[PDB]
Amino acid sequence: PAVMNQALAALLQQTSADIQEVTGMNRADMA
Amino acid sequence: PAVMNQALAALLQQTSADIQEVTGMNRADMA
Amino acid sequence: MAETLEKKHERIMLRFDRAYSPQKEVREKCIEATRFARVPGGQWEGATAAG
Amino acid sequence: AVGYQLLLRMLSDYSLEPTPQVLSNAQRSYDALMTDTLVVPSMRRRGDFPVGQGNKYDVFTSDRYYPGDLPLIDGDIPNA
Amino acid sequence: HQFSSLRTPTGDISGQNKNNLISGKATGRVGNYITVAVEYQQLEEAIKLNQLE
Amino acid sequence: QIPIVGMEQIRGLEKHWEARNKKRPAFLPLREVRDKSGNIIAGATPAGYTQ
Amino acid sequence: HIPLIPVYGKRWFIDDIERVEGHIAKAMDPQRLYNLQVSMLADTAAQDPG
Amino acid sequence: SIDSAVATYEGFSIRVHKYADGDANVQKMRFDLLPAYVCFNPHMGGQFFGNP
Repeated sequence: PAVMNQALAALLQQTSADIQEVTGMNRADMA
Repeated sequence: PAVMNQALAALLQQTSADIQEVTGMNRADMA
Repeated sequence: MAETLEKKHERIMLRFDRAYSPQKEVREKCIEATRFARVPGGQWEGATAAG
Repeated sequence: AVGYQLLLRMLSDYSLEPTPQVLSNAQRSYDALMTDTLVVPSMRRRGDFPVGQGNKYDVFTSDRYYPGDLPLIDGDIPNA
Repeated sequence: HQFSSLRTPTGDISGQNKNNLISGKATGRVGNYITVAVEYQQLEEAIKLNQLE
Repeated sequence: QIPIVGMEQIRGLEKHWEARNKKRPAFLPLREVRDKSGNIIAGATPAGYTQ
Repeated sequence: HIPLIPVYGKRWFIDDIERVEGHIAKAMDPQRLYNLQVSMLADTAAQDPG
Repeated sequence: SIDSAVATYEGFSIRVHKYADGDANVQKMRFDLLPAYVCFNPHMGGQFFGNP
């Protein structure tokens, strides 16, 4: 049966985290 | 199928931690 | 006395060279940092065409 | 080495057959010949590899990265 | 480094030659040690050597 | 990782292995390992992979 | 006076030369190593899907 | 990596490229356009002339 290589899963997780990370005294904390 | 070597993952984690670490009485604590 | 205006200009040029010579490698780092932080493709500059 | 190789290559001309001792001698001579001319190549860097700040590179030059990329072959002959 | 120039009515240098980057160096070398040594007995310091410095 | 094969084991079939990631082949062809007398000593699988 | 007013982030005098620093210089190497790691993972993963 | 721009002339777009030759020290430009034609039904057109 079909398999999922670990590189693809790692890339999925890393890209998902990086999208949220890059795209963002109380007012100054807001983006 | 493709694989992810341990060195690349270790470098990814280490660089991600170091970027946040290097780039930063109440006023003195702020960067 | 440097009566002529031409005699006053090469002195200014020499002073410009003397002021530019020491502070040359620091401003390079400053400009590189600004470019690395703001220019969209500036983080890969120096190896843009590589293959 | 050359003599043993030639001798092994021209035995069937006279309808004969080698012997184990001659084979061992030929193998040893061939190994000795190959040892002298052996060269082990080294792997150069990719060309998109960053050079650390400790090398004191300059924005003046392209030393910010390792060389060996062969870029910018643009010109005429379009559709590229 | 030292160079040479060309003269052309329009700047066409397709078939001419170009300056090549010959690099030379100046080599320096070390010499020999300059050594001065003195020697004396312990008793000489005990009874005879004064104002050594 | 890169598979390792013999020259006589893949000769004439390189085009199928070159495009195994763009096309969707049902299978991949390869030959067996044979000695100087024509006898089969190993299967059609690749010998190994790099680390 | 000269009407030029300079502004510095961090300024020091080390060897007859004034040296300045901002907030980006110290993190150039880890960032451009992270980028290379991401690219080298991406192409390698895209090489052999199944 | 060649400087280029787009021009317009009665609803038709033409791409202009500007580049130069290094050793010969000559500059040049070029304009291009790529057309395509179809013929849907030949029974819906032709040539007409005055009849006697």
